[PDB]
Amino acid sequence: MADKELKFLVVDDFSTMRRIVRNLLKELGFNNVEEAEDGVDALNKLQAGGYGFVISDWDMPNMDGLELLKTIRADGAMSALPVLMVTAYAKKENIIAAAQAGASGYVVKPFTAATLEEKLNKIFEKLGM
Ligand SMILES: [Mn+2]
Repeated sequence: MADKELKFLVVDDFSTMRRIVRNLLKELGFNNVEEAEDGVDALNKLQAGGYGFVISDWDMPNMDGLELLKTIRADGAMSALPVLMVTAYAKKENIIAAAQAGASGYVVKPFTAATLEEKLNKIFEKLGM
């Protein structure tokens, strides 16, 4: 995947968390990044079009990560959009629920740039990108 201009949507209800992920993406060479504060805000941005990757926190108010993921997967236009779920604590049940709903990957924060880069690269490879 050589498109460093792949457009990311970073979804988290904590501004600091969104800024962390944006800064790690910047470090890796991904500068085309937008932010959303919950699942509905995210869906509104996604319908504007152009997005290539979603990094979403699991626990958000109003519409959480799992529901956002399900909505994306049920959307004809965005059904195959890569979605990487972020959580503070890995739980078997959550990982399985996310997988059943079509998550592309799942990562525990806090994470480093190297860790994020590995998650991304493994998803690109899994998806044939
Ligand atoms: Mn949260």
